[PDB]
Amino acid sequence: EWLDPVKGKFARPSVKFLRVATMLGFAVGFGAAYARSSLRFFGVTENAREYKKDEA
Amino acid sequence: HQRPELVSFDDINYNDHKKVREAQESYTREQFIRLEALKTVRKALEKCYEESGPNHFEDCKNLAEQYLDMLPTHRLQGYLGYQRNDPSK
Amino acid sequence: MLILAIISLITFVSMSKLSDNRAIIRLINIYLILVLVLDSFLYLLFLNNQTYTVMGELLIFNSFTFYIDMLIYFIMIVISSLYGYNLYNNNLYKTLFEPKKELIILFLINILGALLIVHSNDFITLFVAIELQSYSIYLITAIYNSSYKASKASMLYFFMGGILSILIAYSINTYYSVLNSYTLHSLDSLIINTLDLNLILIALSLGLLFKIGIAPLHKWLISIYENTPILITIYISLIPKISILSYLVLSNISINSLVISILAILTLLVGSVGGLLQIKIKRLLAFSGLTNAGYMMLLLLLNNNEFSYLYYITQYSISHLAIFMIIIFSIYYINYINNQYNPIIYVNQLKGLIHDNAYLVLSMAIVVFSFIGIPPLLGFFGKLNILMSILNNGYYFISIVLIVASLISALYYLYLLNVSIQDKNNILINSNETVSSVLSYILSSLIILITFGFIYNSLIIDIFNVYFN
Amino acid sequence: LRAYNEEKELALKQRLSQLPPPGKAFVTAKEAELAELAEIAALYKTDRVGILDILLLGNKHARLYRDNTALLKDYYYNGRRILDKIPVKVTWEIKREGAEKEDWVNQMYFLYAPSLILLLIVMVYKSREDITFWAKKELDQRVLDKHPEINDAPENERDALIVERIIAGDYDKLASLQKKAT
Amino acid sequence: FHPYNTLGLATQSAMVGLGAGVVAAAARNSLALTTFSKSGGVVTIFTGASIAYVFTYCSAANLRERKDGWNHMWAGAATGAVLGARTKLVPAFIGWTVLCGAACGLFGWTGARFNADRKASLEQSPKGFVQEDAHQTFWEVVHRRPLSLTVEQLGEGRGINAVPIATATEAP
Amino acid sequence: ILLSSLYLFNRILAWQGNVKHFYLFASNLLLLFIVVLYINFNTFSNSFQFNFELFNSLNPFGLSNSDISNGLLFGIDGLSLTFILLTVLLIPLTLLGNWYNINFNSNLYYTLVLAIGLVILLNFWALDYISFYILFEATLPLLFILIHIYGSSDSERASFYVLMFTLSGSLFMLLSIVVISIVLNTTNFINHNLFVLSLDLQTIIWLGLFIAIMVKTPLFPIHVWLPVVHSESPLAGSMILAGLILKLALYAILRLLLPLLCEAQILYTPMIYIISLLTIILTSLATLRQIDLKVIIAYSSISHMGIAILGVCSNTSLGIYGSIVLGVAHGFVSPALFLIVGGILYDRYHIRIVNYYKGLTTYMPQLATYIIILSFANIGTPLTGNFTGEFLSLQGGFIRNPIIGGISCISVLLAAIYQLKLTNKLTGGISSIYMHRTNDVTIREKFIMNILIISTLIIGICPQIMYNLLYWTVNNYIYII
Amino acid sequence: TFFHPKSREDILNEEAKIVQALNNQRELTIKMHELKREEKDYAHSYSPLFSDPVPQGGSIGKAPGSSRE
Ligand SMILES: CCCCCCCCCCC(CCCCCCCCCC)(CO[C@H]1O[C@@H](CO)[C@H](O[C@@H]2O[C@@H](CO)[C@H](O)[C@@H](O)[C@@H]2O)[C@@H](O)[C@@H]1O)CO[C@H]1O[C@@H](CO)[C@H](O[C@@H]2O[C@@H](CO)[C@H](O)[C@@H](O)[C@@H]2O)[C@@H](O)[C@H]1O
Ligand SMILES: CCCCC/C=C/C/C=C\CCCCCCCC(=O)O[C@H](COC(=O)CCCCCCCCCCCCCCC)COP(=O)([O-])OCC[N+](C)(C)C
Ligand SMILES: CCCCCCCCCCCCCCCCCC(=O)OC[C@H](COP(=O)(O)OCCN)OC(=O)CCCCCCCCCCCCCCCCC
Repeated sequence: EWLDPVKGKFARPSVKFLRVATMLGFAVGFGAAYARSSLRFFGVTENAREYKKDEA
Repeated sequence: HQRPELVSFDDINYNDHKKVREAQESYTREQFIRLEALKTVRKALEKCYEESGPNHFEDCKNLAEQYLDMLPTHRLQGYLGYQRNDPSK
Repeated sequence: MLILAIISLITFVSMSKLSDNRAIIRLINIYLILVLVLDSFLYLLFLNNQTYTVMGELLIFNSFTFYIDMLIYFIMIVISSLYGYNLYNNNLYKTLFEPKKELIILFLINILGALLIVHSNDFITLFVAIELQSYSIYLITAIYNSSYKASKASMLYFFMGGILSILIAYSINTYYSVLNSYTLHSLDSLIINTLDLNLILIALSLGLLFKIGIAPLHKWLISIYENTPILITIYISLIPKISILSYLVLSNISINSLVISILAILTLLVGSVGGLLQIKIKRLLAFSGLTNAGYMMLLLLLNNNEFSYLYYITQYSISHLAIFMIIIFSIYYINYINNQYNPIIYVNQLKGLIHDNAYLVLSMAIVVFSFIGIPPLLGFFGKLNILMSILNNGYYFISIVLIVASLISALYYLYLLNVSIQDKNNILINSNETVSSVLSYILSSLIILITFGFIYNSLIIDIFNVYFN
Repeated sequence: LRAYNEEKELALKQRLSQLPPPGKAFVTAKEAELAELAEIAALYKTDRVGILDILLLGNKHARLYRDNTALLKDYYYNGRRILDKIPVKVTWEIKREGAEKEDWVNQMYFLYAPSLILLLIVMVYKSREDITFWAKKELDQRVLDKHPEINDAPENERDALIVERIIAGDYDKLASLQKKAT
Repeated sequence: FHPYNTLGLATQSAMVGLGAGVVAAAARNSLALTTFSKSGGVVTIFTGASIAYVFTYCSAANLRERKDGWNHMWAGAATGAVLGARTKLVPAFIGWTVLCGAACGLFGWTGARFNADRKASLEQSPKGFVQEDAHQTFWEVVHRRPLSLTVEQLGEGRGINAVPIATATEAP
Repeated sequence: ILLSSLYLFNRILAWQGNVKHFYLFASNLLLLFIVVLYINFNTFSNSFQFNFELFNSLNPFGLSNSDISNGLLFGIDGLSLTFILLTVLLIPLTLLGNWYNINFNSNLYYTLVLAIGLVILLNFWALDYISFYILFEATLPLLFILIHIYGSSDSERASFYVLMFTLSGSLFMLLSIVVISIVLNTTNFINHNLFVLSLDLQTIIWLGLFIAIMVKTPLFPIHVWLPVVHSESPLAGSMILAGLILKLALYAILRLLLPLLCEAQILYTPMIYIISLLTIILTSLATLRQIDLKVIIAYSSISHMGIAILGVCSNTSLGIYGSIVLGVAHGFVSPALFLIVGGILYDRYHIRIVNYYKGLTTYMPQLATYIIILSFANIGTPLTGNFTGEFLSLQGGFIRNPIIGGISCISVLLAAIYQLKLTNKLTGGISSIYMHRTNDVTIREKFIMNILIISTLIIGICPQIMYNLLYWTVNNYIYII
Repeated sequence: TFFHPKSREDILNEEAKIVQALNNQRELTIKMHELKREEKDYAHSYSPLFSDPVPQGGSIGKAPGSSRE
C-alpha cells in the first residue's frame, strides 16, 4: 500500500485484511516449518539432534 | 639470441598443448631458416652476375642452377599439412 | 498452499464488497511471493535427479516438475500484479482495467489445473486436470460478459476445447482397451517394440497439442486471443501452453514421430508466414506464440530435452510477459482508446512512441531482439540450445526450416520497433502523472533479466548437471 | 579549480530573459541592444566553473547552469553566423584572424596525434625483432657451431667463409624434425 | 540399386492424387454437383502434382542408377512446372520450376525425410576420438589422418604430394 | 574505479549535457591503452597472450582462474592485434566526423556509435566460436536503430536490409557453429586445428560458414544490400561499416574457417575463386552506371573485398599477407571517401545525385586535391597500402590458379575506370549552376582526412612495418603437405 | 628499454594451463552426456520407499493360486 496506494492517497489497510493477512501468513509459515522438519527426517538436511532424539 | 629447443609432431602427445605449440613453432622456424639459405644463395648469385657480366653464364652456372633448384622447395609450407596427416600410414 | 488459498479466497470473495477486489488481489500476490520464497528449499529433495511417485502413483515429482511449478508461480505473481495495481489513478484507467469479483479464484483454480497437468502420472489424473483447466479457462474467457467479442470468444473456445477433450478421452480409452492400464509408466522398450501404439499415442499428443493451437487448427485460438480483454489474453495465451507442453516433454510419447515432424514444420511455416500481413497488435503476438510453440514442439521428437526445453520456456515466458506489459504501458500515450476491453488494437497506434517515452522503446527493442534471437539476449541461447538438441538427433531439414522461419518472423517482430521509432507530430510536453512504481519495477526486472541473463549461463548449466543428472 | 557562484547565475538568467530568442535575436540585419547581446554572448567563452564544483555541488545548480550555457551558446554562435562578427572585445568586432579554438582540437591534437606517433615509433622499433634477423643470426651460429675454425679467420674473411659453408651444406634441421618420414 | 517400377508407382500415385483432390474438393464445397463446378481445379492440381513428382522421381532414379537428393530436385522441378503452368506466364512458369526444384533438392539432400533417420544420427552413432588405428566414420575425429587418405580424397597437386617435400628433396 | 568513473560520467552529463566530449576522451584512452598493450606484446611466439575469461561459473562477474573453463574466452595474437589497432584508430575519427551535424538526440546517437565500435573491438578479442558469434551479431540491433533514427530519406528500408541480410547469413553460420559444438564439444580457437573431422563433415560445415562469409563480405550474388545500407546510413554508420565490419568477414575466414576445415577448404577453393572473380568483374562493371555518390563509393568496397578474398584463400603466405594489408589499407581509404561524399558534400548540399555536382575545383581547391589523392589511393597507386595489398593478393591468386588470377588482374583497369570517371566529373568543368558556393573543407574534416592519408601512405611506402605482428600468421594457415 | 614483454616460456605455460582447463571441460561435458544416457534404479527413478515393482491387486476375493513369479 505504501508503494502504490490503492486509491491515490495512502491509507493503512483495514483490520479485516490485516486479520486475513495474519491467518494466511501463519498457514504459510507452518507449511514451511513442517517441510523443514520433514526434510530433516528424510536425511536431506542436517539431522543429528533429531536422529538422537528418535533413537532415544 | 634465443635458440628454443626443437620439437617434432611425431613424438608428441597432442594433448599437451605446450609441446604442440613448440612443434608448430619449430617447424615454422626451420622453414624460415631454409628461406635464409635460399636468400643467401640468391645474393651470392647477384654478386656473381654483377661482377662477371658477359661471361656470367660460365662463371655463375652453378649458382644459377642451384637457386632455380631451391626455389620450389625452400618456401613456406606451413605446419597444418604435416600435423594433420601422418605420412607413415 | 494453492488449495488453501483457493478455499480461503472463496470465503473472502463471498464476504467482501466489489470495492475490495484490488486489495484482495494484492493480498494473494504477496501470499504467492511468500510461498515462493519460503518453500523454495524443497528443491533439495530432487538432488541426483531423485524421482518421487506420490498419492498412490497418481502424481510424479522430480526436479523438472518442481521447476515448472516455480515458473508457474512466478507467472501468476506477475499477472496478478497487473490486476492488483492501477497503472494510473485517472478515471479512464479505472474504466480500462478493473478486476472482476471472481477473477482471482478462477486464476488460482486454473493454476491448480495446470500444476496437476504437469505432475500427472496416471491418465485419470491427466484427464481430470485437463478438464479442470479447460473449464476454468472457459470461464476466464467469459467473465467479462459486457464484451460481445469476449462472449463470442468464450463460446467458440468452449466448443473447440470440448471436441479436443473428447479426442483426448477417446485416446485414453483406446490405450486402456489395448493395455488394460492407465499409466504410461507401464510402457517399456520391449512393449513399444512388441505392439504398435503409435496411432494411439499420436492421437493423444495431437489432442493435447491442438488445444494450444498448433497448425492447421490455429485460427480459432488466434481469434480468441484477439477478441479477449488484453489482461485476459496475457494469461490465457501462456499458462495452457506451458502446462500442456511440459506434460508432453516429460512423457516422451512421440519420439521421432513422422506426423509430429510434419505438423511442427507446418506450424513453423504458418506462424511465420501468416503473421506478416497482420495489422492488429494481439494477432501479431498470437502468431508469435504460434511460431514459438512450433519451436517447442520440435523438442518432443527427442530424448534428453529437459535443459533446452526449460531454458526456452523460461525465456519465452519472460519475453511474453514483458512484451504484453510494454503494450500495456504504451496505452497512456495513445490519443484514441478503441474500447474498454482492448484500449490499443493496431500496431500503427504506437507510431512515434520513442518521442513520448524513449526508455519504453528501449525496453521494446530489447524484447523484440530477444524474440528474433540476437545474442547475448536470452532468446539467442534458447534457440541455440534447441538447435543443439535437434542437430544432435539428426533433424537436418527441420533445422533448415527453423532457420528460415526465424528469418521470416523477424519481419513482423521488427514491424513493432519500426513503427515505434518513427516520429509523431504531437509530442508529450509534460505530465504530472506517475506510472505506478510496482508495475514499472516489474517490467524493468523482466527487461534486465532478458538483457543480462547470459552471465549466469555456466552457473545454470552447473546446477542443472546436478539436479537433472 | 573552483569558480562557480550561484549569485551570478541567478542574475544571468534574467539578464538573458530580456532578450529575444537567439534564433530571432539578430534578424534585424539598435546598436545598444546588439551591444548587450555582444557582452552576454562573450560570457560564453568566459569559463565560469571548474572541477571542484561540478564534483561537489547539487543538481539544481547543474540544470540552471546548463540552461544558461545553452542560451549563451546560441547567442554567441547565432550572432557570429548572421553578423560575421566575433562576440569578444565589448561590441562585435571583425577581428577573425586568430583567437579561434574549437573544442575538439585540444583532445584530438594533444592525445590522438601523440598516440599515432607513438604507434608508429613502436612499430618501427618492434620491426627489429623480426624473424629474418633472428634466422640470419641462427644460421650464422649454426655455421660457427659446426665449424668453429672460421672463428680464427679475420673479420672480413669470416662472412665470406660463412657464406661458402651455407652454400655448400644444408645446415637446417627440418628433415631432423621429420623423423617419421624415414 | 535395383530399379523402381516407374509405371506401377506412377499409377498408384495417380490414384492417391485423385482421391486427395476429391477430398479437397469435398472440403472446399463444405467450407464455401457444384463441388466440381466450383472446385477451382483442385482435383487436377493434386492429380498432376502426384503424377509429375512420382514419374519424374522414378524416371531420374532409374536413369542415373542412384538414389540421392538430385532425383528429388528433378521431381520438384517437374511438380513446379505443373503448378506454374496454371499462371499461363513464362516468367512465372520458370520461377515455379526452378524454385520448387531447389526446395525439393534441399529436401532430398537432407535425407528426403521430415522426421529423422535415428540410426544414422549423431546421438546414435560412434563419436569422439577414435581408438588405435580404426577407420574414420562420419562423426568421429582424430589427431592425425593417414596421408594416403588425403591423397586419394583431395587429389594430387596444388601442394598435395605423397611425400613431404623436405624429406623427398633430402640429398642422400 | 568503475564506481568512481561512473560518478564522473554522471556529473559530466548533468553539467555539460552532451556526452560526446566524454566519449571522445574515452576512445582516445582506449587507443592509448591498446598501444601500451602492443608495447608489452611478445612477437617471438605464436601463442595468445592477454588471455582472460568471463562468465565462468565460479566467478560469473569476474575473471576466472578455475581448473574448469565454461565461460567465454578472450585473448589476442598478432592477427587480432593488427585489426584491433585499426579499430581503435578508426573509432575516435568516427566520433569526430559527426561532431556538428547531429543536433537532436545527439547523446543517443553518440552512444550507439561508441557502442558499435566497442562491440567490434571486443569481437576481435574473442577466442571461441560462441563468443565470436555473440559479438558478431550484437551489432545488428545497434545498426538497425542507428540507421532507422539518424538515416537519410530511405533509411527505413536501409535498416531492414542491414538487419535481415546479416541475420540471414549469421543463422547458417549458427548451424555450422552448432554442428562443431556438438561434434567436438569444444569451441575454442586455441587448439581447434588439432581436431581432424571426417572429410564429409568438413564439407558440410564449410557450407554454413561460407554462406555467412558471402553475406558479410559481401560476395556476388548476394551483395545488393550493401549499396543501400551505405547510401542511407549516417556518416558514422557508413564509416564503421566500410572500415571495420567488412574486415570482420576476412578475420572470420582466417580465424574460424581455415584452421578447422583445411581439407574441405582445399576441395572448395576453385568455387571460392569463381565467386571472387564474379564479384570483382561484375560489381566493378555495375559501378559504371550508378548516379549516386555514396552508392558508387559503396560499390568500390565490394570489388576490393573480392581481391582480398582471392588473396586470403590462395594457400600462400604472400596471398594472406596481401589480404591483410589490403584490408587495413581499405579501412584507411574507404572511410575517407565516405567522409568526403557523405559528410562534406552531403552536409553542404544535402543531395547525392551525381548530375548536380561539377567543377568543384574553382571554389574548393583543397577539397579537389583531397578527392584526387583519395581516388588515386583507392584505385591502387603504389606507395599506398592499397597497391601493396592488391599486388600481393594477386600474386597469391595467380600462384593458386594462374588463369583465374591472370584474369583478375583486370581489376586494376576496372577500378581506375569507375573511380576516375567519378572524379573527372566532380573536380573539373565549370562550377555547377545548380549549387552555390560554400566553404572549403574545414579544419576538422582536413584533420580526419590527413590522418587517413598519412596512415595509408605510411603502410604503402614500407608495408614491412606490419610484419613483426604477422610473420607467424602467414604460415599458421597454409596447407602444404 | 621500454619494451617489457612477458617471457616466451611464461606465455607457453599460461596458454597450456588454459588449454588444460578447456580439455577438462570437454571431458566433463562428454562424461555428463554419457551418464545422462545410463539407466537409473527403480528406487531412484520411480519410488524410493515402496521400491517393489510387483503389484498386489485387490484383497477382497483373494484366491489361493492367483499369485504368480
Ligand atoms: C549448410 C547447408 C545445409 C544443407 C546440407 C545438409 C544436408 C546433410 C547431408 C549429409 C548427411 C547428414 C550429415 C549431417 C551433418 C550435420 C548437418 C548439417 C546442418 C543440418 C542443416 C545426410 O545424408 C543423406 O543424403 C541424401 C542424399 O542426398 C540421402 O537421401 C536419401 O537416399 C536414399 C536413402 O538411402 C533414399 O533413396 C531417399 O531416402 C533419399 O534419396 C540420405 O539417405 C542421406 O541420409 C549424411 O549422413 C549420413 O552419411 C553417411 C555417409 O556420409 C554416414 O554413415 C557412414 O557409413 C559409411 C558410408 O555410408 C561410412 O564408411 C562411415 O564412415 C559412415 O559412418 C551416416 O553416419 C550419416 O551421417
Ligand atoms: C530465496 C528464494 C528465491 C527463489 C525464487 C525463484 C523463482 C523462480 C522465478 C522465475 C524463474 C526465473 C529465473 C529462474 C532461474 C533459474 C535457477 C536455476 O538454477 O535453474 C535450475 C535448472 O536449470 C535449468 O533447467 C535452466 C533454467 C532456465 C533459466 C533461463 C533464464 C536464465 C537467466 C536467469 C538469471 C538469474 C537472475 C539472477 C540475477 C542476479 C533449477 O535449480 P533448482 O531446481 O535446484 O532450484 C534453485 C534453488 N532455489 C530454489 C533456491 C532458487
Ligand atoms: C553486448 C555484446 C555482448 C557482450 C559480451 C561480452 C561483454 C563483456 C563486457 C566488457 C568487459 C571486457 C573488458 C574488461 C575485461 C578485461 C579486464 C582485465 O583485467 O583484463 C584481463 C587481462 C589479464 O589480467 P590479469 O590476469 O588480472 O593480470 C594483470 C597483470 N597486471 O588483462 C589484460 O590483458 C588486458 C585486457 C584488455 C581487454 C581490452 C578490451 C577492449 C574493450 C574494453 C571495453 C569493451 C566494452 C564493450 C562494451 C560493448 C559490449 C560488447
